[PDB]
Amino acid sequence: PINVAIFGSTGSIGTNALNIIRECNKIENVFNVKALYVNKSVNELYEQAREFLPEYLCIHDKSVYEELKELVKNIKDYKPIILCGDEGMKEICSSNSIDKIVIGIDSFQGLYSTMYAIMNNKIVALANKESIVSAGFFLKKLLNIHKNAKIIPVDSEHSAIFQCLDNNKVLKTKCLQDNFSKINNINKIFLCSSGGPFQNLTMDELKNVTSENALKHPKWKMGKKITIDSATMMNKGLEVIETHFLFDVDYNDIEVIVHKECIIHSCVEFIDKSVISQMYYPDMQIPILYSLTWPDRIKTNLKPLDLAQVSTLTFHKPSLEHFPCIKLAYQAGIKGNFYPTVLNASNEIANNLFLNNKIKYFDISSIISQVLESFNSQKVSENSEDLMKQILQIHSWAKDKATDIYNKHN
Amino acid sequence: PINVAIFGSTGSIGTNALNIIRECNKIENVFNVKALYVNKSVNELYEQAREFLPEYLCIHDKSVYEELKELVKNIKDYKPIILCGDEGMKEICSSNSIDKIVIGIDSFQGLYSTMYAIMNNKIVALANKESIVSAGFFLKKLLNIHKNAKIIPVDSEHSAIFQCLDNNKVLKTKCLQDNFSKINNINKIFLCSSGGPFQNLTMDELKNVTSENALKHPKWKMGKKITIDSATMMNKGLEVIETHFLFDVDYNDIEVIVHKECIIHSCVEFIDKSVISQMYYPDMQIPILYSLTWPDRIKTNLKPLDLAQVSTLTFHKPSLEHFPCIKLAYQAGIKGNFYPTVLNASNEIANNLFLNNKIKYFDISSIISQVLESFNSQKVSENSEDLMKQILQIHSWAKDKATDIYNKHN
Ligand SMILES: Cc1ccc([C@@H](CC(=O)N(C)O)CP(=O)(O)O)cc1
Ligand SMILES: Cc1ccc([C@@H](CC(=O)N(C)O)CP(=O)(O)O)cc1
Ligand SMILES: [Mn+2]
Ligand SMILES: [Mn+2]
Repeated sequence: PINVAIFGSTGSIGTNALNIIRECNKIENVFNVKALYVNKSVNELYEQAREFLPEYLCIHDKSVYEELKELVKNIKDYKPIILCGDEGMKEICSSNSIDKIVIGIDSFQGLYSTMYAIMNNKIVALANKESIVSAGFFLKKLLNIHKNAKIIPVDSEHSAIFQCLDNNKVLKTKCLQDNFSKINNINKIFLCSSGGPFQNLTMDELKNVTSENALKHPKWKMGKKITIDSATMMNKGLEVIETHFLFDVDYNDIEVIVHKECIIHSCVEFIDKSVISQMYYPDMQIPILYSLTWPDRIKTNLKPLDLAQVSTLTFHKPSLEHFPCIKLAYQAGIKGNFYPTVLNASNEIANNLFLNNKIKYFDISSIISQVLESFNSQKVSENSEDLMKQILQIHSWAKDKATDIYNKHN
Repeated sequence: PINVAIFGSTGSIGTNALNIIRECNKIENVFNVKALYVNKSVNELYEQAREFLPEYLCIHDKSVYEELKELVKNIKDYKPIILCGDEGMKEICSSNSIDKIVIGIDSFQGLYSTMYAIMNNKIVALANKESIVSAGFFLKKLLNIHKNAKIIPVDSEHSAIFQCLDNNKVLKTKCLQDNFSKINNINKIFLCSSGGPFQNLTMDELKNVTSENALKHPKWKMGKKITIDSATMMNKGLEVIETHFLFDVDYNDIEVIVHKECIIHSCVEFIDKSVISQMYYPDMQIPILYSLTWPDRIKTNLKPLDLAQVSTLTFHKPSLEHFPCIKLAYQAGIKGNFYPTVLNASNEIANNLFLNNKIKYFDISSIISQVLESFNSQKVSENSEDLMKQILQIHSWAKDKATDIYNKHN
């Protein structure tokens, strides 16, 4: 019986997690939902709570804390531990009654619970790629300290890559650990992408796209922020850096491939040149589930892939000209240092502006490119808490600088 | 270092095996070729011996054994143990200095070599599916007795499927053994086929196709017999049974899929419904190579898969009306008992007649169908030696029944 906590339980990853968990539990009782944690969604949490009845509830924003107790009151034969903020978050990570933590809080704020999940040597099922991109080297140092903690990727491409690996080797290492790719005989990664809605647009058509265009006909069901990143392929860029960090794969050996059917989720090339890939319908339930069952698999009632019906699969290289965010991610990644933290922060800002109709598509890459330009390598703090503050310092600087470039521009 | 013997070393899989070994040793000296064994190619063996300098040489035809000794005298700083016929074979199989045997021989002689390799607890890289199809029962019994013996599949679809498995699990069990499927969480198999050259033909065009038609559009570099089997899709049929036996997958759960680009070489659907696949250019070098390095992988100079250039992959179900051998194979296999030995032996005859323009395309399946129809289940021998005799008796009976049906035609 696997004891599980969900951070960001009402988010797209959270709901998907609870769903596959509920379906797998009907087949055979395998998961116990021990803890749910949301940012500010108290009605939604209350309804998850009545259904899954975990031991811990945790709302972050402490204003609506007393209100949550008000709703959960009205659930009979049930009284869970109710917490707030990072004190709840921490109490939860340290509970011995919990083994795996799904991190479905999905921006730089998710770093804290990831950090605390690792510090308590848990299995961390991680869907927050921003934290690996911003804090990769930090997480790597923290993992070297917490020897029994494990990051299991949930981001679907990285889960794919991870599922293409021989657990006989994986178990000799772990994600975010130097030498991972050598021990797994990995030569190269095909990092597949839906391409987003703008793949077939000309340069001129591209210049004009809006957030409304970007949000139309989602190939996956997801939040607004990553939908914009998919549109610019900043999502893929970030995932290039995430790949580098999770699997210690050089940037020369990560190739982005546009696969519009969303069936092959990514592929691994091994040192003999054999390639192994993972396929399924575009559904987040598989990668979430595998992160909770690894190194095993369990039965689901999910619809089986019908390859004949799907019939065709296609692959092409994205144009860096049309998708310059991809180039910027590689550049920042290759330069290393805190350039990735800057990439991610400036993008939080450019992303949201474009989503809110404040700038144009190419303004997104221009702003980001200028903030990267204006940053100078810093000496990397040896001390772990110094490194944290440094990362926050640079992240907050990068956001402010991006906002400044937008504000000074007509 | 990997200590390998090659049986049938001047043959197709033989020379392929030595080619990938030669290329891999140039990168990093990895394989020690311990024994070469040929039927009666004196000069070729001498030439391979000069290159790989194995400790054992063996030629089957005793008439050339003295000639061979004269030849190898001219290789400097070389004094191998030179043998002949089945005795040399068995002696090689008994050497503690040999870990893996590539079986590159067909017909009984190859089954005999397989048996002796297994009786000696070796790893057997088996590139001859007819023995699994026909003698599946016997091999399975044998592998139960010799617990440390392993069969590793070389047939490329089966290699692919094997490459798609988690060796953490594979190592708890082995191929051709009850429970392999349960232990590896395997739910279903996509068994990919090139489709051969007749996929788009109508029933009426099919009626009149010739062996000359069949031997066009060679997508892999292959011998005549398997090329005809590819055209009829009897190859895939046999391989369906091969899959049943190697991986303990029910026939209901093996789906033949026509994939004309020959990049995805087969796929495994696990019980969560996640699917894992192996891709590469159509080449027989990876599968041979993986059979020799499993559970590891080693570096090659093979041309990397360029997915963007490959660009498109296609999948459709084959029409059973057009390729009836497929149906016969499932029928024979599902019926079990010695029906697959009969299927295989009748096809041997049917295939060769069509190759030589003695019968038409639908006659192949017709002859085979009749032989299956005329065969009566026999109680299966408990005794390993009696079982082998049954298999041979039935195989000889079926060849003769098929010839007889052809003879009495018109
Ligand atoms: C609408 C939309 C479409 C697609 C995405 C992403 C989703 C993702 O990152 N997964 C599933 O792991 C895929 P991509 O960056 O290749 O376009 C997000 C939103
Ligand atoms: C010309 C030709 C083309 C293809 C084959 C076979 C080869 C095979 O079975 N491999 C390589 O494992 C593939 P299929 O039966 O799917 O057509 C044989 C001959
Ligand atoms: Mn992703
Ligand atoms: Mn094959």
